[PDB]
Amino acid sequence: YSGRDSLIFLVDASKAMFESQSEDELTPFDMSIQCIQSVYISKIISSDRDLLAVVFYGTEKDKNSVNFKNIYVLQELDNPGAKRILELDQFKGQQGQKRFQDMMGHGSDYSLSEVLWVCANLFSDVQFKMSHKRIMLFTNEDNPHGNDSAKASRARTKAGDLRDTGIFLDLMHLKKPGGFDISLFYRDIISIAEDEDLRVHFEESSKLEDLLRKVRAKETRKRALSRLKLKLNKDIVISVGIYNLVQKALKPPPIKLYRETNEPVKTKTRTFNTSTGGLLLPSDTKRSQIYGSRQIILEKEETEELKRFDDPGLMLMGFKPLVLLKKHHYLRPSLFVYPEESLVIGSSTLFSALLIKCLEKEVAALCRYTPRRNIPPYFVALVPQEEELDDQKIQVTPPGFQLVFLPFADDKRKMPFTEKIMATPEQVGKMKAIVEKLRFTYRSDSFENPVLQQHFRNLEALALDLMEPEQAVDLTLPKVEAMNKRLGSLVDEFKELVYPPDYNP
Amino acid sequence: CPGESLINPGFKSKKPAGGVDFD
Amino acid sequence: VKNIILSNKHDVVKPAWLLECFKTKSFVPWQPRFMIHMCPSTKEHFAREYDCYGDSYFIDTDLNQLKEVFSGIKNSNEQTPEEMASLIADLEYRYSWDCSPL
Amino acid sequence: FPGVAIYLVEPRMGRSRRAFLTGLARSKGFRVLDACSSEATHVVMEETSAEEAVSWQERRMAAAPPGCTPPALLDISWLTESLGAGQPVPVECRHR
Amino acid sequence: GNKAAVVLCMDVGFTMSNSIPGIESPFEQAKKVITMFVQRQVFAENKDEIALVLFGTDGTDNPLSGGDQYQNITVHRHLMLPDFDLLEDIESKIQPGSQQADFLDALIVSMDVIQHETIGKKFEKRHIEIFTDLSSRFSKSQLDIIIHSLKKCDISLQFFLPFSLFRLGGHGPSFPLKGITEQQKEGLEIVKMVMISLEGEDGLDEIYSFSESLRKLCVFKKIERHSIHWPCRLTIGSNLSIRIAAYKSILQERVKKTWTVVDAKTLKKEDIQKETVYCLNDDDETEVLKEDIIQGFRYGSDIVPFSKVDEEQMKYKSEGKCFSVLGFCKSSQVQRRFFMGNQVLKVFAARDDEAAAVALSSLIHALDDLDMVAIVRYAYDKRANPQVGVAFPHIKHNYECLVYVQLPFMEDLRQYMFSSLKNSKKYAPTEAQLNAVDALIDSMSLAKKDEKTDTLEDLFPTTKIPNPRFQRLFQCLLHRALHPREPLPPIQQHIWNMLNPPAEVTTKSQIPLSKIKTLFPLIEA
DNA sequence: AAACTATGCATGCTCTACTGCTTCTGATCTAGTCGACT
DNA sequence: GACTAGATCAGAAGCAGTAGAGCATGCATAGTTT
Repeated sequence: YSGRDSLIFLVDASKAMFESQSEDELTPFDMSIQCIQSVYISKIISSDRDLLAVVFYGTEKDKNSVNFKNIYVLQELDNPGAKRILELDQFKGQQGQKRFQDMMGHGSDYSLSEVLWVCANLFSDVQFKMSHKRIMLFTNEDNPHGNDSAKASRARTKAGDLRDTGIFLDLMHLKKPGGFDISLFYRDIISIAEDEDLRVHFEESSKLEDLLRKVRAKETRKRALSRLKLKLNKDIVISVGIYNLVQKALKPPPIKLYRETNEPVKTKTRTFNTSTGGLLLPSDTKRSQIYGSRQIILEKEETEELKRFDDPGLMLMGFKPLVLLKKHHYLRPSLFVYPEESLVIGSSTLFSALLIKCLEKEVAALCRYTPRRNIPPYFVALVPQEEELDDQKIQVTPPGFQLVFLPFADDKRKMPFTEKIMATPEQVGKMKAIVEKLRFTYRSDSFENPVLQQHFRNLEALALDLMEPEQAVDLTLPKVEAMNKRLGSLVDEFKELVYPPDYNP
Repeated sequence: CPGESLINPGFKSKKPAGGVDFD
Repeated sequence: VKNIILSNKHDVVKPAWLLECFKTKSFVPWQPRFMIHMCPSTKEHFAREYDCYGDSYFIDTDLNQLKEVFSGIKNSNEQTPEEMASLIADLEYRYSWDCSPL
Repeated sequence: FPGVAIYLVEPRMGRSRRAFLTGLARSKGFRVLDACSSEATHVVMEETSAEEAVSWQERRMAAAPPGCTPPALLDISWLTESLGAGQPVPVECRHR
Repeated sequence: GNKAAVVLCMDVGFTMSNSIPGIESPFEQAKKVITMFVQRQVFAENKDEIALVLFGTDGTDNPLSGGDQYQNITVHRHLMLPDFDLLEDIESKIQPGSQQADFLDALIVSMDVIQHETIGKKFEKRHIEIFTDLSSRFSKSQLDIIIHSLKKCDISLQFFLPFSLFRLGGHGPSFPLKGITEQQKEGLEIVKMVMISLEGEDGLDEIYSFSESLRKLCVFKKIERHSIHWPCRLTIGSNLSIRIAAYKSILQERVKKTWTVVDAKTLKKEDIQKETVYCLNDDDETEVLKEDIIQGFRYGSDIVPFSKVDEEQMKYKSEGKCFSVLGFCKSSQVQRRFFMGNQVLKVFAARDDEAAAVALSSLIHALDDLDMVAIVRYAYDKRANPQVGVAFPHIKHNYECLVYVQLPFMEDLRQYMFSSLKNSKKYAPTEAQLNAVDALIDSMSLAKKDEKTDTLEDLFPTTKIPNPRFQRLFQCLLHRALHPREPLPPIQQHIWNMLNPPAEVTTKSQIPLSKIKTLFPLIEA
């Protein structure tokens, strides 16, 4: 996946879209606006490098690069921002609905071929490389050109041309009084038609709920941290890329702005002699270390040379049984090693053979790791990983090697001496009962970082000028109420068995 | 490809964090 | 605005103050009506000149000004029907308000 | 050395740097004028090209009296050398 | 605070200079070990007293010189902070002698020095290390009082010998058998009995060798200080609570001393100044005071201001120092590959607390029996960001505790898709390739199945090896200090040897590697 | 015996360099159209 | 010839992640004073 993502929102502006069947139900136009705003927010948080556009068709006024009638391009393909979100929200309310009607109009003839043509023109106007070209059609009508067949053929031809070009189109059908029949006219326009999505739809599209589900997490495309070299011998060599399947999430770095005008300010640093008052360079400086009364002076190049043992890469040392790899011997997050094949040919077969043989023998490959030049070597273990996929053939664990850092002697610390005190069988049984009561299934993505979520919510409130920032419920709390209600009298019995009455913990 | 994230093509959809759900 | 209010180091003023200043083309003194927040220095300054509510001690009050003053004070339920009626009667008697028709 | 006058170009080397250089020169016994004047004889440049130097010279001459001696265009290296040696170092081609 | 005193007894006898061809004499190995110890104790900037006593020299200088006793023993350096002078004495101005000295007499002198110099300052850890080859005549008359005084004075004793109970630190046999002498055997028996009497069947673990000591950090085993304890309360609900103390079992070690930038000529820090300035994005380069800068954040195509006070007011807040057990999950559901953080915590019961110890032991035993781990919430203090981690039991005959390791959040997981290798047809290895890989794996095995106990013994344990960067830095600093004008020396041979596997695997992995090379076509592209 | 002060440590924050990967941009080679010439 | 187009390949900016340095600050524990 190389390039950017392009999304164009097509919101129909017919009379039927501006009417609500039942009370306490937002009109389809407002629902589309909210969905667009949610998508904009999700794109801003996850990846702001993508391009989003908003185009309205069926309006009285027209604004297009070709001067097509009855089409308005509210926002051209550009990176999302708070200004576009506010502009969309301006039409959110009923007063916003009136403003949209006054400044845009509604209830005019339109051609699907025309909107597809303007969308294609917008796509062709992007100078950046687009990995995905997508269009979303928000419309509750299923038979727009029911009074004319030539327009239907023109729309079919335009949709076919867009499909051939590589444009991927979706129809976000909304609620209709009578019902939505995709099989009537839109079946031949959607890029992919599902067999299930054939019956008449009397409710909202399921995609709308997914779109409205805001996601707050940065999405990073696949990228190799380093294309290192694995050397089984001074002559045998292969190339392997290193990836970080797990990486700590940090909030975006702050930026300095000028209070008076709120503009970026450049930060610079300089070094000069207090006597000569002239600029100095790193090559005109020495590093000093004072131990007691003695002073030791070394050049910067010498200090860099201090931590130089071997060239960057991985050097094989041997194979060790997996039983000898302690679970508690953890120092840094593990990495993933996968064959590259873009540098040396024939490495993939060797990697596969090594993986299968290590899995059969249950042996991890011990190696010396030097991620970069002038970096002290470390001892790492590569444990083979078996490609694991859950139901419906979705991968959950890729095949390769898991690189785990083995702590050195210095990294280990000695604990204070303690006297063992065995627990009686009754107390162990009570604890077993408590644990069984508090049983729960764990998954890798069952918790959210409260700090990052709160920061994102605060930034959203600041940018959109919202009244207050919606408090983010944190799942990291132990919800003591439910645990107490579930345990019952087990805690009291355990305290009586273990804790003496005159303890007061 | 069921489960693909509509917002972010090429990224699998991720279920909302359910926290601790006792059995 | 809420964050600025919480940090008691600045004064929050309604836009109406600036509009009135433009209307008269002059610097108009502050009033509690225009002030959404009051810094401790400004709060002390207003305490001496102005009542805790949006009412003044020196400059008299008019119909509109008294209406705004009454708007600022929110209804409270520390009174009782019987004691409230007794207080109203005492107030009318003290200032000779027995000539009212109602 | 009251006879010799030295001036600095504020809008091309910052404010803190200019203040530090002025303080160092004053401590060294060199008089630095806060505001540009005809009495200035030496002007120090910093990270600038010849075209901008001649533009600055033209701008200065545009508001200077005739029959005078515009200060010679001189670089920061000279000032650093003079401060290090404690006395005005002779000017050579590089500074000019 | 905390302080310790160490006495290093070094043999200087003629036998110490003996060296078999192709091997380094024991004198060089002892000098290297003592130099490493002194470098660690001096460059670490720790308040520790070090004294050096040389026995076997031509001269005699010690307090016990009233009569003709304890001859050929010199107290080279008394109990004082280790300065560079000790390093110079160790390196250059110390040469082997020719007159033998009694090991027992040297131990007597060392013990007397420890007793006499332990009057001014207070020491809570007294250690004596004896470096000798056990090739000199000795008398056992004073042995009984030696043991009595060692037991009474609470003095730790360590021994270093050229051989254990060829390359330095090669993870292989040293001093091949059938070379030890009868006198060496007798001395070994005496030291073994002394160590057994002192440590009580553990003394055999305190008799190391120079080759092993160079790569085992054994010299500082009794000197290193225990880390502080983090107290907290493990709460399962709103009522149950167990007082616990957490220590940092594993944490990456980094040099604390930081390089200081100084002027090239005067070699002084005062003549260097680093200044930070801010300017607008304009050619004029307008200057702005540090107090006219506001923090802000990028929201995509625009930047929204976010004042520091506003951020502090609106930042997530939680109660500090919380250790709550969110729940219990099967150990299989938690995998090592998802482990996060840069530290591992060991949680024990509160010290001198019987009820807390019993409760923690019961919890650990229940978790072990049920094969479960505890998903818990951990926060060092108010400022520390809350973390979700996994605590699992760790039961050993010596002690039992919990091991806590941080777990990843839903935002810290990367979803990368990798092409399958099992079903791939373009990279399907042949049977011969698999056989060659199997042979290579078998030949390069680093673990041996000892049939005496039917146990796996590790021939190349990388966890016990010290970090070579610290030793390299100390060596280079010492070389620069002793020789102010000279290029830095190369990496020590023993450092390379300890970072390489035993020669047995290298020799046994030649034919398999050749078969792999000939059966696998590899070419750069 | 209790209150105040001292050191000591840990963790999160900020900056500056360093290296490696990905995407955008500027310099360099040819098809077509008009024109010049013999 | 001339030019403008078109394509096409080599260098620079941005990003991500790591290490090394210096500090905020609060939570614990050892020492001194009333």
